[PDB]
Amino acid sequence: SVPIPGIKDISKLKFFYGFKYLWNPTVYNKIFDKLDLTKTYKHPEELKVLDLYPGVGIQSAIFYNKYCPRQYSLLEKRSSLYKFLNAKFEGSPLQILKRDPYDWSTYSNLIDEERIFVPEVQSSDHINDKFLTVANVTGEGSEGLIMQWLSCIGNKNWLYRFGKVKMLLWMPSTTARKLLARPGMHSRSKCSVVREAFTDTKLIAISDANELKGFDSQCIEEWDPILFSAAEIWPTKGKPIALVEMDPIDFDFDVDNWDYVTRHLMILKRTPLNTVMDSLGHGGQQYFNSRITDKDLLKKCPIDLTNDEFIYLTKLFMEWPFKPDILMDFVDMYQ
Amino acid sequence: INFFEIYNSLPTLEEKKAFESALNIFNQDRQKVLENRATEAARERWKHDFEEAKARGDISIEKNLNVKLWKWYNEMLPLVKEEINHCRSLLSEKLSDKKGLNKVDTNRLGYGPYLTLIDPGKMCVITILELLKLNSTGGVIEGMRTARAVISVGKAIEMEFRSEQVLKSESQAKILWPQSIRARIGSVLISMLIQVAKVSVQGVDPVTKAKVHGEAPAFAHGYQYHNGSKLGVLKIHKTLIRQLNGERLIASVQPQLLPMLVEPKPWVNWRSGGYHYTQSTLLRTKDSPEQVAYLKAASDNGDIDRVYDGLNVLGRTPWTVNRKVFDVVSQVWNKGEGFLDIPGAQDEMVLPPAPPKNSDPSILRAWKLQVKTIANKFSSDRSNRCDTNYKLEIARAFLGEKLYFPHNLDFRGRAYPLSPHFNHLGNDMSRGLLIFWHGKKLGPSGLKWLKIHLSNLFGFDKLPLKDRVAFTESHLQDIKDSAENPLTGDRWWTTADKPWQALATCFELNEVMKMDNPEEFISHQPVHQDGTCNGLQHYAALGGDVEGATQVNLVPSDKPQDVYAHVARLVQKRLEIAAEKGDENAKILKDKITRKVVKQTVMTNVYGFSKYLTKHVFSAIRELFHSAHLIQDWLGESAKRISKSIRLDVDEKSFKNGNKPDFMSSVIWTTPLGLPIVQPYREESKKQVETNLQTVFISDPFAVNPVNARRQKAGLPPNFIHSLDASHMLLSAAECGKQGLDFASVHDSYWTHASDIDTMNVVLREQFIKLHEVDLVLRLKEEFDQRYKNYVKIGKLKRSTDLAQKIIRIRKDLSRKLGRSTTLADEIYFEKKRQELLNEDITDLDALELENGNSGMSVLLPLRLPEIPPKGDFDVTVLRNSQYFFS
DNA sequence: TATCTACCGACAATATCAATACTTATT
DNA sequence: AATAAGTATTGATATAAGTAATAGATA
Repeated sequence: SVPIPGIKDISKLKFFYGFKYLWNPTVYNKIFDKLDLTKTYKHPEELKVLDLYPGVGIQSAIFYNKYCPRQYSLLEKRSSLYKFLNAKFEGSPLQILKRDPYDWSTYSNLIDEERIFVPEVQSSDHINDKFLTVANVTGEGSEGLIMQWLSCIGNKNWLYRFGKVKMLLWMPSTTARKLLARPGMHSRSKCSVVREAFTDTKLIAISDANELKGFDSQCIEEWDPILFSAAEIWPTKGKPIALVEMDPIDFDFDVDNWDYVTRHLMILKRTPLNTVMDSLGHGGQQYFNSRITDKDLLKKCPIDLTNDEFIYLTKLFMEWPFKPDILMDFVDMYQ
Repeated sequence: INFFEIYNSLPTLEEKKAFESALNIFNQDRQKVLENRATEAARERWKHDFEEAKARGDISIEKNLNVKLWKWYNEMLPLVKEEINHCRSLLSEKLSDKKGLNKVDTNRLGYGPYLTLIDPGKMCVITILELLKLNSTGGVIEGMRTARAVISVGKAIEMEFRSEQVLKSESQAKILWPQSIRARIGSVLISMLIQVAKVSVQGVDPVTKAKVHGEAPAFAHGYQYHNGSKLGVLKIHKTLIRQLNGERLIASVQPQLLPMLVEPKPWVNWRSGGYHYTQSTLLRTKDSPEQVAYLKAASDNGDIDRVYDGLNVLGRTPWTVNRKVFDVVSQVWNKGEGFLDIPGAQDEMVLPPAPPKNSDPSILRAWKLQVKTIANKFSSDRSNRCDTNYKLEIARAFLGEKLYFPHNLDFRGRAYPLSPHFNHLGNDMSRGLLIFWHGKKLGPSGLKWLKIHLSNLFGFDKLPLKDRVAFTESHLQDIKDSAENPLTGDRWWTTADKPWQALATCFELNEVMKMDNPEEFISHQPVHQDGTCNGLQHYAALGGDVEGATQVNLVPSDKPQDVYAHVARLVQKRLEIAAEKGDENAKILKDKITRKVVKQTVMTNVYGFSKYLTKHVFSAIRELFHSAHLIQDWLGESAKRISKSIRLDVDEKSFKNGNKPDFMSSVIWTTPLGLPIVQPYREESKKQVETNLQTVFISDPFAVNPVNARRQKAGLPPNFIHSLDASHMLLSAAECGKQGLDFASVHDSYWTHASDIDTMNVVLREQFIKLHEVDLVLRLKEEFDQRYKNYVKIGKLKRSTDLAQKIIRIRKDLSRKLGRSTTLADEIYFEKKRQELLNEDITDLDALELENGNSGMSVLLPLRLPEIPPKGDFDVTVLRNSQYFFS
């Protein structure tokens, strides 16, 4: 029974680097009822949780008191936040570690070298039921971290080498709107195509009622996200935050060529395919016109393309005898 | 034939003068051919190649690219003249109405009048050439940036039109197109070139592995994300890259500015001089309008006559390619292995095996970085090899004849040769290739100077002249081996600091050694004489420093003293004490520190895991030259004050914010020779102008721009020192040219014959005196006080007050009648201009009295430059005897 | 006093999209 | 004489994805 920190304690913490942490226990009860984690984690008494950016550490205490896992590793580096977490959760079955979530080495050292946190590798058909990852990447500047972690799902090399590890990610509402955009919407970019190809992702809770107007109406009906006020986020200044449950899925395309094609097509996400295929290589439009026998697809802008059409285009790209080199796509600045 | 051999053959000087006189006449026609415009030369050459090849047959030989270019031109010309016709079909409509909202409304009506100004074939040749020149630039791997390309093509068309206009005006006896029109015109032309340029390419399909061929566009317009911000690029097909990075590139893209074969036209005004037919300006930099405006005014006054004298002596020196060195470099080039600086021919880049995709992100990131490094090195070597081949082609063409390099000035005033590709101011190989056309008997002094020259080249210039001569004598057998067998032997010359020049001098010395009487031998080899860090010598002279002057050899000494070594010793002691203190940064890096690192940091300072080195080197140099540090502080402070000053007349209600005036004043000063210098550090404001291919993020140079105060302050000291260096060089060049010396200056070094060095040395010292007998910091402060007289500065209220005449100056309250006091009227008028709290008139005048009795407010001080630092006593005229002043 | 926090300049370019000013088309 | 409409133009934001770089006074 880890003692949960309240609003009294977490008000003395002056620095947060820009991160916002929900502190209301009732909203956490609603969220953990909505997730019903005991449906995918049948034996919670053996689950291993890796908490990145725990911050105030209320979600962690509530998770432990509700499910009582086997090992709960809190990777908190921030000085004042580490001080609070280690002064409040001393002697408790939580594991507070002072290691930077951002650094890649942190995982390699912890999982492999120090062996403090050792997950269980599982197959790639079901969600890993012995390893669950939780993260609060809420800082307005720490958006590249989410994208890198999504790329890791495609590469199966960071933590997704232990199977299909489910992630519970707090993130700005603008980030969740970028990711959860559906074909043709306004916020549809390559991050959303990456999410669509690699993940099955639901919006579990949002911190503003006037933010849900940026998501898909049908998707908002299916998800039914919990709504709570900004009076329960502690740092009461910044933008709204959004909780996102993210389960990896299977994919059978070439991630390198798909990355190239998707990144170069979503530049001109409003130009029809009649004229946007020359940005891929020399003679790209002639080739993709002689090849695409669906003369209707040739009219859809890359913002209207689903992921399956993107995989189709990368399949055509990899059959192109004169395709460019996807390695020499950088800008040589030493020049 | 080899004209140089015939010239050397002639026994008597009168006969040589007669032959040279004949040579000028015979070379006039060839010079006219050399100055042929790019459009005419390129079109004639590739068309001729295509016509000849058609008869010979089709093959992928040296002229294959020329044939492709002529085909592209022929099938692109109809497109552009059809565009012109379609522009005229609506340009005579005279009715601007609700028309096609994109293709004719604003775009075609805008550039319509600009396509007609020049014939279409010229535009086709210009776009083809200007895209070929931009291969592998701007960071793109095998292409260019689209903004640079569209602007280069539009600007080349503008320059061709204005050249045509100048020629028409001389024969019969917008103005400057905006950036938007340049961009739009260039994009329109390159679009057509993109859509007619085809190249045949091979490839092996993955589904069937059948070797298949097909046509593909030679250029493509795409984008690339760099650091998360897309830029549009134009990629060139690899089939074309093989021929752009090829030995025959010079045939396709010839160099318009080559060394002339006839004496350059003397500079008589800023716009006339140099090339006989090509017309060139007196300033290399055309980006800044203000610099050209001041240069034009100064030229009109005629006060830069001394600058012309120096430039004309610098330009009238005849050179000739060093055939002996040329053969060795040509042999090494043909061999293909990597030599001292030559990279060595490489077919394709070899990348290390890719790591498994499942490897953790750090491993992948490292691999990506390594791939970037390998690609950068490969592109670097290809660029270097191409530049070398181009330079050797120019050298081979001019091997027999005598060539002259006309010179130009930069904003600071440094002189640069007009011909960029091949000149004596380039790399070590380029310097080695060139030698003086005129041969002067060595004499007693010359032999010693040639030996000391070789010693200097090998890097032993610290030692006294006797030691340097001793070194050459001791290595006489090595010199013989290097000259007799340049490559098959031990290659001792390769170990030299400047190997190509060392080889050239080795050849010269070897010839001398075979002569019973060395003095009779006539040497064409130029000998380089330079002072150790010219800037420090100037700082010492301006300051009057005594401790500093000794280090720079201002005061005569038996043993030459080098600043670099003394500062290195001091900073070494400083690091030693730092290490004793307890920091490990000094200890780990003590061994690594060498003379070169100090030479580079000191050179940058005076001319522009460890951070201890930069601070310590600056601290040591500051202590060594305290007066110089004081002058640098004064220059920086003056630049900052000028940057914050606001001109009274230019201030009006035009400002976007009434209380936030823009700062448009840039430091401007006059060189002792009279050349005006205008620091061009403005704040660019870029915008997306719409073109056919894309919207390019370009900046307008005509747009007046607030001055970049930070760069102004960081640039006064180095630019002032560069101006003094250029002044000393132009004075000594004028004097040497008057005395009859062939003077060549490579900014740091002054070159002449070995038999003239002594002579030149005298001149050098003398001109230094003639430059520093007058207090230059004081003259600069007086010029600043005159030019920045009626300016006003914005000031905060966090520091103390300096004087007691501001409180009445800002008000302009006192009656000013019966005298022209419209300045009082003008200063008050500016306050009217400044937008104080007013609907009425006297509300900011009576407020400052509470500030005059202060209260925090952005006050209007008068611009007052500080007083010059105390000048340490040092008679510069003791320099007439320092035999190591320049050495 | 000895690590904690702050200085975003290379978002050193460009596509797209919402908001702000400059012509109008009937009664 | 209305009253909505349009467009021409400008300013904002997102883009990719190891986060370059320094200190700064303070906990």
